[PDB]
Amino acid sequence: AVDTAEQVYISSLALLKMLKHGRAGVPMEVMGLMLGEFVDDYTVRVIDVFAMPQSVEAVDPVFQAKMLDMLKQTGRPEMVVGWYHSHPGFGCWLSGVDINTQQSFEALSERAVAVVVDPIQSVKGKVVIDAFRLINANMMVLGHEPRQTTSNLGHLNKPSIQALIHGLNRHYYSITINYRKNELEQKMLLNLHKKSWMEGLTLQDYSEHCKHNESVVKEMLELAKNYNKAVEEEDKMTPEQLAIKNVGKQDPKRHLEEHVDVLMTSNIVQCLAAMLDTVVFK
Amino acid sequence: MVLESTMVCVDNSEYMRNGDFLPTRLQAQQDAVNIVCHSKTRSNPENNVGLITLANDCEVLTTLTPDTGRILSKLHTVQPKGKITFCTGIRVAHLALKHRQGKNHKMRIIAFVGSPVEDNEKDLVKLAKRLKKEKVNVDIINFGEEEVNTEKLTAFVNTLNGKDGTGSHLVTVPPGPSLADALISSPILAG
Amino acid sequence: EFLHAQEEVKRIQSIPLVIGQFLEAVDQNTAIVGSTTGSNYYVRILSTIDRELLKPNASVALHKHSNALV
Amino acid sequence: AVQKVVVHPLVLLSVVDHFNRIGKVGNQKRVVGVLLGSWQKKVLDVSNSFAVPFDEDDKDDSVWFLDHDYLENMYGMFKKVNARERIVGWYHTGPKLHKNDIAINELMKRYCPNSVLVIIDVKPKDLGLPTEAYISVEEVHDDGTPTSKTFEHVTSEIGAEEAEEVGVEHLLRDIKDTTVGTLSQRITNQVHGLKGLNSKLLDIRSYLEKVATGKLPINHQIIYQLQDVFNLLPDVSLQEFVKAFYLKTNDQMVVVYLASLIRSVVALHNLINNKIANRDAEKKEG
Amino acid sequence: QYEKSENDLKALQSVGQIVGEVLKQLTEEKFIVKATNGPRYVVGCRRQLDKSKLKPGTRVALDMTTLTIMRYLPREVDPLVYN
Ligand SMILES: [Zn+2]
Repeated sequence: AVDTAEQVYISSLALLKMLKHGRAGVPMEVMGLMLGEFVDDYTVRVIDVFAMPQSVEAVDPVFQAKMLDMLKQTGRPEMVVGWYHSHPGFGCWLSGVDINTQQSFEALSERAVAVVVDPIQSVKGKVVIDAFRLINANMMVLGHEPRQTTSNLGHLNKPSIQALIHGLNRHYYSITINYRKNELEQKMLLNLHKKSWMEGLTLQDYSEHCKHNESVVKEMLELAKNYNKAVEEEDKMTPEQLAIKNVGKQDPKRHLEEHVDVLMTSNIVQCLAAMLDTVVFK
Repeated sequence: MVLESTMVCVDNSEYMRNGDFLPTRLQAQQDAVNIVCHSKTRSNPENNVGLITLANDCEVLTTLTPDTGRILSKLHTVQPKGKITFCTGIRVAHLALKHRQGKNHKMRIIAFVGSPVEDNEKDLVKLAKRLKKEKVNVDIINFGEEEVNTEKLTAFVNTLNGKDGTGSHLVTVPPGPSLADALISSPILAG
Repeated sequence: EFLHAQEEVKRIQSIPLVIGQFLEAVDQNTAIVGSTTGSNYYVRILSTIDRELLKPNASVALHKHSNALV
Repeated sequence: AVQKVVVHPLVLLSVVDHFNRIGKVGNQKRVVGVLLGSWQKKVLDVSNSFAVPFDEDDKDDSVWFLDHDYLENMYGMFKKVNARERIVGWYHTGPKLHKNDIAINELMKRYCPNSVLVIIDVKPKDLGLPTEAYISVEEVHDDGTPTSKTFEHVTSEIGAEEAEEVGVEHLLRDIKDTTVGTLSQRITNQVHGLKGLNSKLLDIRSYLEKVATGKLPINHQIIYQLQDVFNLLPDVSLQEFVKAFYLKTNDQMVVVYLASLIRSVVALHNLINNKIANRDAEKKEG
Repeated sequence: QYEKSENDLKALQSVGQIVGEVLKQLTEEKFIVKATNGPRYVVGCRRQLDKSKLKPGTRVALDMTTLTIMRYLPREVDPLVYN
């Protein structure tokens, strides 16, 4: 018996169920169960996620047994592997009671996993997901992980400061997480932002189109007005004092490319679709 | 104490609307439901009861469940109107019991048939061997005019438990509200 | 990759920042702001902000911990 | 009327997982679950969904089972956990909807005012928009149909939310994507559009040759309605329509001309800018 | 008496809140508020505060730690008046 370089296998539904639950209960720690499968001594796999009511102490486990039952009879039976909750705008660190449920859980199952989530620090590009694993204190001097591979040591990331200020190595150990993707969900997830041929065959309008070009050309004239004075101006001031006196209201040479780009991309497609609609049709 | 799942096929067809039984076939088959639900109740609370009709759109009024009070609530205002339908009754009772959460329970079925059926013996042999695959021993207690001496039903049963199976059985429908405790005096555990 | 870079910077705000006021800038990407917390500070700025939004002490936001013009 | 619906990306995955659940049978086991949505407007919103046990034989498609008990308990749990959510309809993983599919809606029209169906496609070989939904009506016909009952196509779309866009689009990093690709998404658009046109034409001609000869019903269903489709067919090249093009196309050509005009000069500035710094730093370097 | 003890048990874990006013609604979830004792902040409601009722000048209750709007309340109580 010894630790390893463990891996956290996920379920794509699990992530969304996380973020929607925590976001909906954003002003407080929202709790829930992590349901999955113990694939081996090395890696874990979560496939199902769900939560319960909380007014953090969960109420009647009669929801528990009936929930897992009806989840077994429809679909199949599975195994509870861990759990999760939120640290809204927090250091995604196991709170004092959060660790207090951990001696409760690891005593039940060995590889009981805590799951920290914050729907606050997560930007649309990247989410701040987290999960931890309690460690004993009796072995505070004795080694805890054999470290037989670089992956969970010098191959992952670097512990953050706001959670290292709480445990960072102590009272628990971090764990790596990845994403397994079925090809079935993968293909449909690939395509969810395309439209039908109607969109690709629309001709927006030439009254508001020509009205629009008539718009942008107008102020673009003024942008050229400013651009003449600015470019010819050229105080011999060194290439950085210009970069300190340009903060303000100064903006030639910037809008000029922009309006040209937009006026390009409009007129181009606007002509092209009209072309196709006549070549192809009749 | 045995594990099973009772599936009853009540008859709300038109031909149940008569008095070959003393009060009415509705009260007769209803009371037989009273004795079957108490029977399985006293046998094993783990066992579960589900009912089905034989009307145009044969209905699962109660999903297979150990409680019987719901079935008793369903028995009232049963509205025995329509036409007796058999081959789709054993079918809807057939594909239903594969939706069971508990699989140790043996798929059992009892049917209350009290209207003239129009089935075929090749149909009862196909359905019979189909009931050989899952071994759904069904004991039907007929309540009213069913067929010529319950023909195509002892053939259905024997073609169900062929080669000395004797698990399914066929009752009779000529005198009245047979005390099913007397009908299953010896076959009290398995009719 | 650069466009992926701009979006990932966005996590810094997350809303609860502070309401302060821009005061002045010393040089490129570093300025001074007097917060509504009564005190005044010397801070850096994000490269995302357009430099045309300055002048006459604009209403600005700042990080709680860092206290940077975001 | 509902006239359109907004389905979120959670569902269309919370169905795929369950098709995966009983997906071991392989041959055929139609996945049916409960659809959950919002009484938003005439337009309707769809947020949640869950499953329910369902089986059906091969012949005589009248033998199918939806556990009303399981539906009652599990939706009781989903109401206890979310009163904001509520039942709106249902779905099935059928690539093409079946003749049996009307009896299901007709069954559970008692829970929802109209339990709208939802057809999803696990394998949308078509690269268009999958997972379209219908809502049944009655269209009793001159023929003498006692109840001409058939579903109705209703436009739908994919929902969106701040958090779910976050988590999903962070998951989209596994593949490359040019969503900011200037004047590229358009070209892709007309490509996939014309592809849909050709697919539809090949389909309608497949049907049309079949009905034309040998064996197919020759009903008055479409046969002249699609003729009226031929009725429009604008005769592009004619007298004054030329004045439609040449009086505007050159207009947009003028704007494009000016844009290139300034773009060239702007590009020309950097030549002086760097040709100054190069040699001026060189001569001072030496 | 055991019932009273349970009452205090439940009463133990209730933390107060900050009192402030709503300056202006920046967006659907971005709000500009000011503490009564000084500076201002940018906050958000929870999900179901009925944000239509929030207007410039109203008074609201904020979370101490998360610092978000919870339970917008009526006008204030001016202790030179109740006496
Ligand atoms: Zn916590």
